[PDB]
Amino acid sequence: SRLAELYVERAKWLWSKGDVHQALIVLQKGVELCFPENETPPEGKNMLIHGRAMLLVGRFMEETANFESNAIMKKYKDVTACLPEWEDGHFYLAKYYDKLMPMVTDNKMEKQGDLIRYIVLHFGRSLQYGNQFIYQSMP
Amino acid sequence: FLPDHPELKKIKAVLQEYRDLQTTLQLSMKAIQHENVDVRIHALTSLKETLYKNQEKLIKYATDSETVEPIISQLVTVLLKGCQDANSQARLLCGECLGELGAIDPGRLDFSTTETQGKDFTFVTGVEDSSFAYGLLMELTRAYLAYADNSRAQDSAAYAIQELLSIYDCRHQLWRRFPEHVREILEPHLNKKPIYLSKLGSNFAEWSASWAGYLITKVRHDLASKIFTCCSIMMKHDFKVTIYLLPHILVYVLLGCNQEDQQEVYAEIMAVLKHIASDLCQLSTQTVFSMLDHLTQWARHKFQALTVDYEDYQSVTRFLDLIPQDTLAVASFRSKAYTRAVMHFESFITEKKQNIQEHLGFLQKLYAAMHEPDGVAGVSAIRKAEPSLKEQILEHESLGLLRDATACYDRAIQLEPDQIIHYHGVVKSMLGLGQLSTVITQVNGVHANRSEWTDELNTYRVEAAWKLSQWDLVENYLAADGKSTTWSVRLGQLLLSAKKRDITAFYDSLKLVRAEQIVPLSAASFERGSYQRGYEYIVRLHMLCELEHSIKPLFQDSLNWVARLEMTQNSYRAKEPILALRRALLSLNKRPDYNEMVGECWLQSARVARKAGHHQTAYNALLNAGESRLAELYVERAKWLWSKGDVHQALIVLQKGVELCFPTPPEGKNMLIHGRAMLLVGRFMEETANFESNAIMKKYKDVTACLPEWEDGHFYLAKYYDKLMPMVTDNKMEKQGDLIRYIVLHFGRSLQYGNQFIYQSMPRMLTLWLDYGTKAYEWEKAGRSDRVQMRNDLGKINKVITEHTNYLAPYQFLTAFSQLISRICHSHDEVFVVLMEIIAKVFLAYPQQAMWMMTAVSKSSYPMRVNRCKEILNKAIHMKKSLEKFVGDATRLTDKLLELCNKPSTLSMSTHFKMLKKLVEEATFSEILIPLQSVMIPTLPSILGTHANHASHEPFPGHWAYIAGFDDMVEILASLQKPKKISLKGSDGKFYIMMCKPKDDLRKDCRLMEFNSLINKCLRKDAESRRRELHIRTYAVIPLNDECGIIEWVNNTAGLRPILTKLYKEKGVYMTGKELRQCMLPKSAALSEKLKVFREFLLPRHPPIFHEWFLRTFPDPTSWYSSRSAYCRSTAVMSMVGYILGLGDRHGENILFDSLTGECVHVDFNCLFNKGETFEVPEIVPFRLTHNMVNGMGPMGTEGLFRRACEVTMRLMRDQREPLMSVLKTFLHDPLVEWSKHSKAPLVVNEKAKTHVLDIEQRLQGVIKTRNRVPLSIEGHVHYLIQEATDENLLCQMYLGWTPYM
Amino acid sequence: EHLGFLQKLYAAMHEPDGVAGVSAIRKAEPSLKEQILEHESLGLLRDATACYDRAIQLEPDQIIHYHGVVKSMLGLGQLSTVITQVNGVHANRSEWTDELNTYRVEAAWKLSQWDLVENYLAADGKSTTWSVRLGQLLLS
Ligand SMILES: Nc1ncnc2c1ncn2[C@@H]1O[C@H](COP(=O)(O)OP(=O)(O)OP(O)(O)=S)[C@@H](O)[C@H]1O
Repeated sequence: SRLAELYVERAKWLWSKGDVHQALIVLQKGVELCFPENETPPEGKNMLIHGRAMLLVGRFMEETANFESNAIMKKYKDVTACLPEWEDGHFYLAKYYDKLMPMVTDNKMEKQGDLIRYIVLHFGRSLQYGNQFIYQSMP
Repeated sequence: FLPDHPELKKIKAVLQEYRDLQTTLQLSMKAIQHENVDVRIHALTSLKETLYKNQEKLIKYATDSETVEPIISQLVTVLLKGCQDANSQARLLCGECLGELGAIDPGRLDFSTTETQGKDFTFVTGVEDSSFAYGLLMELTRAYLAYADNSRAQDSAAYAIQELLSIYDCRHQLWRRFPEHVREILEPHLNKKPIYLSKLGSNFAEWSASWAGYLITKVRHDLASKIFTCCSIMMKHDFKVTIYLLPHILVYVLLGCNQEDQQEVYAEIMAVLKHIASDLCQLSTQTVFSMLDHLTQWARHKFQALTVDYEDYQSVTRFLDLIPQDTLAVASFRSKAYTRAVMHFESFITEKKQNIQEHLGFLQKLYAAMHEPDGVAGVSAIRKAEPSLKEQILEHESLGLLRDATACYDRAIQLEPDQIIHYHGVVKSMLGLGQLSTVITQVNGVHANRSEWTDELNTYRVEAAWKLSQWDLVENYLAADGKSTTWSVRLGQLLLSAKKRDITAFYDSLKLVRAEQIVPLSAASFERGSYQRGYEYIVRLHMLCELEHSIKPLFQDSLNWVARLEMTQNSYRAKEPILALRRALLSLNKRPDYNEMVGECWLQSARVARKAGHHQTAYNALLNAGESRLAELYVERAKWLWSKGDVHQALIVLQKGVELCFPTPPEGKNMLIHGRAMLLVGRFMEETANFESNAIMKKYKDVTACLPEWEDGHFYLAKYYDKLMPMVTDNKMEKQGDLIRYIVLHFGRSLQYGNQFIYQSMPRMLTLWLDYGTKAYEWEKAGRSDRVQMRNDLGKINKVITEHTNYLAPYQFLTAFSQLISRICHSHDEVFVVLMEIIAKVFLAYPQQAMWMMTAVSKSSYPMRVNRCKEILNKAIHMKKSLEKFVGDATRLTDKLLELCNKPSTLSMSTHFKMLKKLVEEATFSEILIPLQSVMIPTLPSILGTHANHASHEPFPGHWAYIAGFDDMVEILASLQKPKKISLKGSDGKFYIMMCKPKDDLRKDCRLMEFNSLINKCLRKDAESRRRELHIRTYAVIPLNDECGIIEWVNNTAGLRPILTKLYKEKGVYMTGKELRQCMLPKSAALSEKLKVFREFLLPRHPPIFHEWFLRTFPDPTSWYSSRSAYCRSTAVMSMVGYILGLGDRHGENILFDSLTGECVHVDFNCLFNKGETFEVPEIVPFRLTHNMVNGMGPMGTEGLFRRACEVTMRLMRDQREPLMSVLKTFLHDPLVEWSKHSKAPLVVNEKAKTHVLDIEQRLQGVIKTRNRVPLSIEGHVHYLIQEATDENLLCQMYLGWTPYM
Repeated sequence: EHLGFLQKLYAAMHEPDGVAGVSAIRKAEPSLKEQILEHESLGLLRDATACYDRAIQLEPDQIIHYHGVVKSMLGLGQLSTVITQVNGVHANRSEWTDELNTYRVEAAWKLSQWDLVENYLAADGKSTTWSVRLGQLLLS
């Protein structure tokens, strides 16, 4: 595949390796493999793969000691954009939302809420998109 | 004149007119230098004998301190002057002597002092220069003189000799310039090219003769043409003369060029592109490049001036333009120019913008020539384009990861094979970690194929046979024999010779093996620091010398195989070779005990494997060897596996092994090993909540019981105790000292045995004791609980300290005791004051350490400290009448220093005050070595001897300078509160001006200096740091006054800001200081607006000149690459270490780069934890990264593989977390150091500084900390650090500071 | 005393978990062939390759011992490596050439080369050959 494809899977293998810096280098390489600046793919599966790479990047950001929450949200938005339908993009966004929700609360239940409502809507969309993350989303 | 004497009385008769083992060695070092090469060979034979005579004692001279022995340093000088002989035999004898010496760690070697490669430039414009005329005379001498002996050559030679005699008077200033002697007798006797190389030009000399006729016409000057005509007769007479003539002819061609000659120059480039004779043509192209460099030097002289010369420079530029640097790099790749080729490739990228991928394919070839540790893989990481599968296999080789993917390189060969050699590389992968079974299958596959590589595989099989130690394996070696042998295969042949029992005939074969080593040695000769690069090849030669000793035993100094391995610097690749050599030696021995020894050698290899990781490979190595089982040895193999993974699971297996080992009997080391296993269990206990800390303490007591004597067991127990004591308080504090005292007693026992690790731990333990004493004084003032009860614990601790002191060695305390003393002075005094008196006794032991302490005491009002100094002086008077007198002499020297500090182009302050000059003249003050950062550091106690290694070593060991006084007028650098620098003549007579600047504190710099180079000592120890082979510069400041700190100026120091100003001047681009003022930033600048304005101004302000600066720094293309490597050493991990501290923020003007190799320096980085950054503007990048500076370091790619390696080095520094923690605690601890910026405290502290120490621990963690919430990776952190320097916005946030457009 | 029966018992079980328990249970660590049985329970090819190499270094009297190293080559799954192992094996097994040839034939199935298939096809083995005999049917 011209797209990273199995090489993108190799970046997942790098995640299996567990070295974030190597994984980050792989993530940049994967974006490059679809294009130096790849557009979301016209093929739905290729676009979904690009979204999956964005989800992997969000996991990498969570691994990173320093990450931008807005940047993670933008990657999540891009994943949602590649497939509104795909369960994985919504599920990754829901996981990002939960981390965002603890920060939004800032240790206060009252502070959390508008963000929580957006997260709940994303969780419902993710459950509709796929049942595989749906059981976790339902709890 | 002095020579080794057969008869002692004849030497004695010479000796009385001329006027213990080390002195003999000093005579030997003079002996090693030889007036006559034949005389040197006799000396070399004597030197090899002297080393043998030294025997174990020579090893004892070699080992005594962790710091390399000075006597070894004379020996190290002997190695520099050792096997470098034009005669092969002379070099071989020197090499044999080096083998008896064995291989010093490159990190261990301290000889960076010698000027070595650096020298005043040889190049001169020529013809006007006497040396160019001397060079023509040198060309006339030797082969032209041999040509003069031939009659046909002689008529041309005589005409040239007569022309040379007409050109230059034989006399007598010219005669004084001339070597004369036999040459003077010769002087009296004297009184764009297709045709070139191809066809008639043939092997260079014919081409040169055709070129010379064109050149004489081409040169504008009649005199240059006349010189060319004289050269042309000489060029016909000698091919070597023609080559010398061609560089001069090229300079004449540069001075005047015909348009046809310019086409001929293009033709010569085409001939170089078209290019034995081809190697000579490649050498001729290199000579043409060298002539171009000489032309560039002439162009630089033209550039230095301010017309026609500029037009000539433009014509040279046009010739350079006609040449294509990328084509030259491709020719250079054929040339195997390597770093010189890389510089041409870098020039091509500079010359014309290129696709990064297009540059990358050439770069990948360049990386292979470089043999860089990153190699192709570092280039690949820089590359944005995914590697070709063959390129990826090359990248895997560049990684040299080995292990997994060795098969993958074979798999690419499986998909298609174009090279038998590529298959052979797969076969090397098949050998993997020395696997015999894989080799046997490979050998059968190799046999079915017919290839030169298949024969090489048979040679590899012979190496496997050497591992086998099998007579049948020797028969396979015989099958290899009668076929060309690789040098490793030749080593296998030497093993075959051991089976042969050839003896002296085998030794002659060994001499042939030595000759192959000599070819490596010819590769070894090079610019300074080449020896560290060639040290591994030298180690293979050292292994051959050990094999020769083994051969002598078979035919039948201490030469322990283990001792030789310890002396050698240790690297994971180096260890694997050393283990193979040790295995071979065990294999050669037929002893059953030798077979048990071979298993022990495999175990030693396993310890090397633990250093090399590759734990599965190491387990494979244990399987490959095994037998001679040791319960501790099996446990150690399990422990290395445990460290890689499942350490607790391995520990449970280790406990079962311990049960097998012990039902009793210590059994020597094995009982100590059982204690070590208990220490590993204690680490496991810390790891597991189920493991009980009190139980672990009981285990620690048991480990102490197994060996009372071992320092390590006590030290480990003390470290466990210290963690336990903090845990027992659980932040309770309050009562703590009695528990701390039990931990201190374990630390003291560990200190009494002594350890290299122990000395760092002991300083931390002493610091903890000092903190406890301060706490007790505070408690007594508080009245909290019982002041007396706290005092009683403190008194018991003081009594323990006195007992510890008797065990303690002042040399063993070394630098740490002095650093502790500035922190040590306290208002409470009393028992702490008594501890200070013990510190004073250590101060008495080294005068220089006391002198440094005195200067700090002088700056402080130190009314209590001066009284303590007076008590120390009374102790010094008790120690010697002279010791008290020396302190008075030191005080007088300090007063002279104070006058220099006041500093009321070059100013004659010494002329201005008679007393300061008189004091310098007076010998009454004790002679003082000029302060050095190295001089300040104490010589390390030897790792090999736990106790008294420091005592045998100088507590600090260096040649000691005696002040010669200072010149009456010394030029002083001018600045507000400017430091004034004057140089005292050295006992050596080298003089360095040292300048003390108001608003600069020498003591604060000294505390930074003391932390500095702790890593450098660690780097010499680290294999990776040795692979970097990069020194870390240490600033030295010795000014007693707090207000002014005086540091001798570094030679070749360049301000980064000053260099940038010079670069702007070289560009001729002009930016007004007022124009920079004209650019305006709102204090509340929009972050986007400020960055956008900054970027536009920056791009115009600083097109990068860094690459040009690097080219100026080294003339050689290879030399420039070495300077680039020095730049890679510069900043990088050292910049990262400052970033991890968070303290520095050095001004770009403050930063200094050495002129010869460019080395990064940080000056007056007062801010700690970015206190300065917090003030005013704050800069995100940990280390300033000017874009132009980054581009010059980058060459083709700004990002540095060496910089990535530096981040790994920083991770190694993180690995020594405890040493770093002790240093951080010390910086806060010293009274002279200010945690938060001594009349106030005759006997600073920052709450933020304590938080900063927690931040430093966070830096060791590598956790971002700044990011909200939040998982730390050192490699990711290094990438983040590169990103922080990279961002324009981070530059926008910074105000002033580097203030650099690029 | 029970362990010797147990090692046989573990083999009958053909269960890794039972084998792992036996290894923990034994007072003395398994070595050589006993270590090799432990390696099969461990399931790690690199350890197995080392174990096979160590066993070969002590002695090389077993075609099966060579076969276990070949199994490690199968774990490597590199066609060039598998061929290299096969060539070495054919010379080494003068008594039983091609005993691991069927293993090589499975490698040939991995090779997916008809000519590679032909060399295996030329070889004749009185064995079921497991999947590889099916591969021989695949070969035409
Ligand atoms: N080897 C050296 N030669 C000359 N000046 C030096 C050297 N090392 C440090 N300096 C400092 O250079 C200063 C002269 O001004 P610059 O070269 O612009 O640097 P600076 O920023 O003032 O340097 P500091 O004082 O070290 S922050 C003096 O204040 C010196 O302290």
